[PDB]
Amino acid sequence: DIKMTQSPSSMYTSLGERVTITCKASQDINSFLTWFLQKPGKSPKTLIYRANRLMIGVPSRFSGSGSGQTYSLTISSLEYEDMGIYYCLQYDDFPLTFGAGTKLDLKRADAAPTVSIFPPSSEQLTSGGASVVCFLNNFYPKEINVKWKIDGSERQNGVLDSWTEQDSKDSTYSMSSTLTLTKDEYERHNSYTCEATHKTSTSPIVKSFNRNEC
Amino acid sequence: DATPEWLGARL
Amino acid sequence: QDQLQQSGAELVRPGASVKLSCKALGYIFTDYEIHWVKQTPVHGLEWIGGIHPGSSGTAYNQKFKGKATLTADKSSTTAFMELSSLTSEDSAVYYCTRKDYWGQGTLVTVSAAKTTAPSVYPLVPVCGGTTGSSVTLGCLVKGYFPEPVTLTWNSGSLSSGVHTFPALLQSGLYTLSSSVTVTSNTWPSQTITCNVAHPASSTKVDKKIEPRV
Repeated sequence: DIKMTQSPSSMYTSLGERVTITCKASQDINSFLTWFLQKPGKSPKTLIYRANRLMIGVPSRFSGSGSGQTYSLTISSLEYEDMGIYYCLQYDDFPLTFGAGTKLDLKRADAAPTVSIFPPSSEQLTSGGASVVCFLNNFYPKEINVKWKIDGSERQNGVLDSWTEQDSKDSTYSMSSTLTLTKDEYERHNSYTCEATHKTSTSPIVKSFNRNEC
Repeated sequence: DATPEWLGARL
Repeated sequence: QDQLQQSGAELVRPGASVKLSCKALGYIFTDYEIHWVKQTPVHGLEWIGGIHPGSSGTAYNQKFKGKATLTADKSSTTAFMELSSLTSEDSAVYYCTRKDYWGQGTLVTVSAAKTTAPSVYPLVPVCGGTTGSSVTLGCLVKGYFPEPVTLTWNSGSLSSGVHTFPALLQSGLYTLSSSVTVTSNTWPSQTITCNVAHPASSTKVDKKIEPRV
């Protein structure tokens, strides 16, 4: 079982830049490899087959190389169109195997998130439910941590997070955090805090409200 | 464009 | 030419089976192998197996031997993949590939869930919290099935500063949330409504974000 080690796993780039991605097979694979790109919600698209042959219709700024266990994909000058996740596939032997891929990301200045917490709506409370939402908007890089606190103590479950893909205009990311509870459990506690930890700072950005205040 | 230098091993 | 076209999305029940198809066009079908690949958020890409239409030869990922069955039909140049005894673990996007060309994929959802209309709640800022030149409002679309669902603000008239997040399964059902940011003085003087439509259940729900208190 051939293991493909792809690297880097994450790529912080700028348009026009020259990009090199690497895949090392745990054994000789005799150039039987392909490089493909996949965009969010879209299907894979091959760029290279047999280590260095261009798929018809694929722009020449893409080129491949390597021969034994080491293969590289080079993008001579990155274009907006090139954003997405790149993967390598070895088909020299069954079972076919893939590299873990590398996310290509448009670099920009570090940006902390804009945080906003939202108590349950009155309609939901009427339904017997209680959802406390929190938005951590427009930050960079994509890596961010969120922790919930009720009456001072951390709350682990009832939490469900969702991320957006990098924004085409400002290059930031956003994520929504929802803490769900029953009305009865929600009305037995007062302060609900949302804490976002992000590279842009050591101390987290804290957002909270009190049930008794409203 | 590409030939069975893709697979061919009849799996 | 040269292309692979897959069949539509499937909504199957646990314990049941489903058979996916891959129509090949633009090339000699009996000359290339056709492989099937599975993709899930958690497990990434997984080669399921392949078949040679010319020789009926097949090869499977040990992990699928006994779960997936690959067949091919020369007269309609279509490769087939059947999966049996399905579980939520089999919910994924399935692709067929000639290794260079890839199908557009087939989404397979394994669920017992029934069509359910979404509850739509208005998300207003915490009482006060006006501190700032802007104000962020939200919309929570909870408990619906199945997808998709479309929501816009002020009937699409509000598109900038909007973040509609990908839905996720919450106790067998789908939940989604959207935030929109406008300048302070803009809201609440002017009204901001969340339009949510859910075709599957023929539901249309608009709701104004009214200040709390």
